[PDB]
Amino acid sequence: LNGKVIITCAVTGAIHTPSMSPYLPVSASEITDAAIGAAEAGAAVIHLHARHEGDGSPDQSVEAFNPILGVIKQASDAVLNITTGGAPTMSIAERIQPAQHYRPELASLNMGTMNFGLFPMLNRYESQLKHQWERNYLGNKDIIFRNTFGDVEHVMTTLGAGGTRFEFECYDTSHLYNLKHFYDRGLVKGPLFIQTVFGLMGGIGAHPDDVLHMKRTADRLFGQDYRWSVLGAGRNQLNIAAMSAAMGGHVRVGLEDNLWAGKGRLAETNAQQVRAARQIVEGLGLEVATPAEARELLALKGGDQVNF
Amino acid sequence: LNGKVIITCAVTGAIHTPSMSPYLPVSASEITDAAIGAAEAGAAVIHLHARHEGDGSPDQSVEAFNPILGVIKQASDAVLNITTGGAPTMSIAERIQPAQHYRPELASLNMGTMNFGLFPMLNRYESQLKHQWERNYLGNKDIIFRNTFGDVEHVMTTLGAGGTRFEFECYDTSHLYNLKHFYDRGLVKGPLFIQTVFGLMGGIGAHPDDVLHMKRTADRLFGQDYRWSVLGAGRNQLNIAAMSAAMGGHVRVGLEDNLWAGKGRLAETNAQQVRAARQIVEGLGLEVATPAEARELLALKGGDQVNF
Amino acid sequence: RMSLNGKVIITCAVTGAIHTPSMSPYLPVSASEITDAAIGAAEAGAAVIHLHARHEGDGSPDQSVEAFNPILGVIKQASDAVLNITTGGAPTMSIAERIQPAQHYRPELASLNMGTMNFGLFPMLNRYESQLKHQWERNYLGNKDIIFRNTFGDVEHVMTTLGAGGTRFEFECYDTSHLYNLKHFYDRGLVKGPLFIQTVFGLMGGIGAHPDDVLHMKRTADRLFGQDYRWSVLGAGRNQLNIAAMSAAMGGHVRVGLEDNLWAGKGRLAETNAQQVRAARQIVEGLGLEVATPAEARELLALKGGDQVNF
Amino acid sequence: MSLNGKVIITCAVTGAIHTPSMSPYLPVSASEITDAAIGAAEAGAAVIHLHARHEGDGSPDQSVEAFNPILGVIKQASDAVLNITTGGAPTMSIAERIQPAQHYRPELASLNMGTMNFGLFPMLNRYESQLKHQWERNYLGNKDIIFRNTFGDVEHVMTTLGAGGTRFEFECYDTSHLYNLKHFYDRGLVKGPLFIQTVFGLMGGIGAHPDDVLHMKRTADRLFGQDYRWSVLGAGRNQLNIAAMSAAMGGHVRVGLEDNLWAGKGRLAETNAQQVRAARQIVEGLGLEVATPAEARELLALKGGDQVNF
Ligand SMILES: CC(C)(COP(=O)(O)OP(=O)(O)OC[C@H]1O[C@@H](n2cnc3c(N)ncnc32)[C@H](O)[C@@H]1OP(=O)(O)O)[C@@H](O)C(=O)NCCC(=O)NCCS
Ligand SMILES: CC(C)(COP(=O)(O)OP(=O)(O)OC[C@H]1O[C@@H](n2cnc3c(N)ncnc32)[C@H](O)[C@@H]1OP(=O)(O)O)[C@@H](O)C(=O)NCCC(=O)NCCS
Ligand SMILES: [Zn+2]
Ligand SMILES: [Zn+2]
Ligand SMILES: [Zn+2]
Ligand SMILES: [Zn+2]
Repeated sequence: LNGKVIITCAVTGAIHTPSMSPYLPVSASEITDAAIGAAEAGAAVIHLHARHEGDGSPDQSVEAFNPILGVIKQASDAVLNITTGGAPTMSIAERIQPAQHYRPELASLNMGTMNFGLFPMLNRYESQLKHQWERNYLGNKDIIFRNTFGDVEHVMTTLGAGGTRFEFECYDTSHLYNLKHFYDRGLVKGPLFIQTVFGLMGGIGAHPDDVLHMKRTADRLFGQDYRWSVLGAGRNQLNIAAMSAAMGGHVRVGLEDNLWAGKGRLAETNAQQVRAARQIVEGLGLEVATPAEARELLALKGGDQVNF
Repeated sequence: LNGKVIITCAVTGAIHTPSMSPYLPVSASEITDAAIGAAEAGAAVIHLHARHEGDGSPDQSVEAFNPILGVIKQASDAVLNITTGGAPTMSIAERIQPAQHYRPELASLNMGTMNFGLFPMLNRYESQLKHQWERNYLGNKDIIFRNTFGDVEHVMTTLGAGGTRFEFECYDTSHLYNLKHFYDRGLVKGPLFIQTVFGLMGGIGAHPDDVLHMKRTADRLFGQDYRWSVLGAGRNQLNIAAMSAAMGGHVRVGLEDNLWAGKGRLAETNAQQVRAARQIVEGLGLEVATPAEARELLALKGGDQVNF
Repeated sequence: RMSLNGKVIITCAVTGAIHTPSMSPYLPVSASEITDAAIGAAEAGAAVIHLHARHEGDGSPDQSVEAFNPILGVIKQASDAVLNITTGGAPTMSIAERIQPAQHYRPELASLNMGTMNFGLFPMLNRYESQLKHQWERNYLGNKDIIFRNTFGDVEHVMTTLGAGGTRFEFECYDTSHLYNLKHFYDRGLVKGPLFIQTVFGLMGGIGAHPDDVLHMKRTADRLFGQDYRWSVLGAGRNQLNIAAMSAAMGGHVRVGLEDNLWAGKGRLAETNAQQVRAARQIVEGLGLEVATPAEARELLALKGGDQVNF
Repeated sequence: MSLNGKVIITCAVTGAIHTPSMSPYLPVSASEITDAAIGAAEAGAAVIHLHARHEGDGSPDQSVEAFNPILGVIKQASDAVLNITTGGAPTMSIAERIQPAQHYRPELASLNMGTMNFGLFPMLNRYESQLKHQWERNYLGNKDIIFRNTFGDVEHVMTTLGAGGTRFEFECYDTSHLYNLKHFYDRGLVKGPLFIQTVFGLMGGIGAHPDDVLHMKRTADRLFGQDYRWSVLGAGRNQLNIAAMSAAMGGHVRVGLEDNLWAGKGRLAETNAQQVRAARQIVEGLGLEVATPAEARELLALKGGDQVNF
């Protein structure tokens, strides 16, 4: 398993909105097409949100995932990673239900309460927004992404009972320290899949110093008992992916995180970003991990042990 | 102004509770004695909270500061820094009122929403808590210390109109990036008094790498247009103060931040921690800044241009 | 500006002086093997070729002026790549021997090593000692007392002597002190910006190849030189592509070549220098960046031009 | 646990880099050096780092005989650990440099971990006009000083001096010296706990920026883990800033006129003890305590002050 790089592809998310790009997957069949194409391009893990087909807004209901999860599983042995973040305005009670019902191999777990600033995107996109909800959502200066110590404890206990393991989303140093508290108490066992998230307004930035700081903090707190993945938001996506691959870590791409393929060019598919990451990985002389290798690296329960 | 180190003394705060130490100042006269003693020991800035005299709980009313501010000002020319943090469970609308009414030279300004974990303190102190409010407060696993982007913009505009400048409390990298957003928009003007806070549960830790990361980030984001202060929580108080003093920064001590004088000994006065910091500063060949020197370094309006 | 944003210079160091012929049949030795290696690497995308020469009989380092005569003109006739002539030679050599090729040929670019250091080749004994066919290889790799001499007076001498010929330098910095040494000379005005600073990772006697080492060298160069430098990196051995990727992702330039790394991948020796250039180019293009042309490298590095050399 | 919070102060009383014309307070004669050492120990320095000088012209003297009126005198007056240089002056050969530590078998000797340039000529801008001695001008003006410490040299010193029970203070002037030490440590030529001194601010070595300090510390942490004790040396005006960083980070500190001639703004340091007192004030201001010689011997695993050949 040495020299295997796990590519996670986050195909749609809840931060970008449909008016920002006609390539953002919205319908259930657009999301499954995107996931299947990304897995076939080399993504061992697919990170999934759902959306209302009517207006494209985030949909975190249990039923929203039924036409998504089984469809991808019939076509691909990729590891399906179900969000517990949903949209950052949502409550824990709403957010936990899909992963709780579907008992996936992986679920995201956001490790601290934070501001979430989407209003930067309002300068670029205000003129082309076709839905009022996009204007209100992106303009909201009071978004709080809630993940208290009690909330995280509750998600760890509830979802852990179903065999689900977590992608721990850490947006700044404090989230690694928060994770260390739960690790020391034994509420999660290794190996920890720790994803350091760079470049979001409200989180740490995407400077090389930020990347090395999160890596050296994770090394110190968890030593050998974790696997490192990175998420570089927006135009930082491939720079930070290349840093991680070169440093022994794993890589997240996807239109959830970055709508662009180059300067003034939108990415047309999730698979396209997977191919770019795979080109970097193979250029390093490394190899992209298969789903089976990702399951071994992350000690996952298996694609035949889920509730879909 | 070269080689002057500003010592801020935070005399009581809202995180420690009275059952933890008989030396924690509770009454107005205890708080004013503490402030005057700290300033005479060499603290140029006194950072102030108030408490209910009955049960010692945090009191962020305008009236609670009335027997405090004028008494200190009559005895000392120290810069009085009024909290806008209050207790981390409080709303912005409650927290803003003292600084809004009294128009101080300096007020704290917390730069991001974050978890605040006090339940660790339950390990050492649970057996000696005298008040039920202390059990409920310390045991609360769902504390959200709220400071959204809209919140912070509101405090900046409202208090800046009274001539108040801020001590920007930055508990992790994202808070420096948050501050950069407002600085770039012109909502606060330099020199920025940036206090990097280490070792709180919910914030960055107190490792030397954590200190350098915050310093390097502030240097890159703000260049020469800021003044750096550190707060090392608990047992980290003097180590981190010494790092800052040796690196051209400023220092915060006080029983708000650390109840201890050494292993197994409570600090009896705020002044005693000021004296320890002053011993480090003078050992380095530096000098402790006077209040007038702090006002020049921080571009403050003056101790007699306040509403008390 | 626009024409140079996102352009990554690939330097290819085709043979060097550290690896020895017994270590790989693909190490270029003869003048024509070296020119073939340089031309193929340039055609694969290397804008700069970094050059040493070797004795054709035993493959040992040859830093005579004559050794470069069948090399430089041949490559220039076939490629417009910038030719970077070593002033390092082998680390056992004196300044008086090392300076003569660049002094004579007046290249656009010459390496300039920025500090005296131990140079340990004995890490190569474990893998290679038994297969060494030449006694000179055994004596060289086993030498525990190699001093790679680059005193303050030496570096000043080389700066003055080669600078008079219009040659600009690739400043080879093997640890923090070499950046500080360069800052001393920059402050005295003995070299002018933009400084082409190459930070070298993983050599025994130099800094290692840990990611922290890379960031430390980058941060130090940023603080000392601000905007007035161009950053390149070199990772020894299996660190070569990892460190090239870090630099490309951070706004720097990259060096590959069999002078630095004999491998193409896991369990696979590199058959050509071009192969390593293609791997670096795949990383650069995967990032959405582009490989710089020789003309772009000349502009980025403020070089005198391929028509202004003595060959 | 009883050694928790103890900070070793080493005092380097004269060295070989500063020269007599730079300061009348730089110790030169044997009795000036012993007075300086005893005063520094009494101020709280648990280790004294020693060089000797020719009494006639003040130039570095690394002969065995030069230490004869020094080592026994200090030992009679103080139980401080005596650390004998094997660096001498940076122009000297290994064979000259090794002889005092080989003969006297000290508890501690310096061990410089890599070959490097040594730039003294910046000191000419400040001090050129007051230089009395021809040797001072030609030494400080020499742009070609190579402080030689090859891999072969270091191996030879480790083997020879280790046979006398001497343990080393590994002087690391840049990252590569830590990596060089890691090579010998992995080969078993030195055993822990390694006493690793990171030297900041010399021309030819790493600078004295806070980034340099944390970089050297995080490198030593990664390469040696728990099996080392950290000391710092900040050259010149960085002396107390870098000492304070180390004390606040769990390390130990070196002061002395070997490293810094100054006390403050335009004020020469009058004694070594004065710099020990400043370091001690920082240590005690942190709530830590200065280590005694016995505590330094335990922290550094030294053979004892009665196990030396003087
Ligand atoms: C560093 C050095 C000692 C390494 O020599 P080496 O032993 O041949 O090479 P490395 O150990 O670094 O890498 C080869 C190993 O990594 C593997 N490897 C190489 N490239 C790889 C890749 N892209 N992906 C995965 N593995 C790779 C090989 O399979 C081999 O594995 P093995 O050790 O299990 O057999 C030597 O190459 C060197 O000194 N280079 C610098 C020379 C120099 O100084 N040049 C001048 C600079 S100024
Ligand atoms: C580093 C070195 C070049 C400094 O030389 P220096 O000029 O005598 O000393 P510095 O410049 O560092 O400090 C003196 C200057 O800073 C000021 N200064 C020094 N200490 C100060 C202090 N504690 N507070 C305030 N100012 C101070 C002085 O007033 C003077 O200012 P000025 O330049 O405006 O006149 C030289 O002392 C040296 O090399 N020391 C190390 C020697 C050595 O190698 N030892 C063995 C190492 S293994
Ligand atoms: Zn998501
Ligand atoms: Zn407060
Ligand atoms: Zn070369
Ligand atoms: Zn010495």
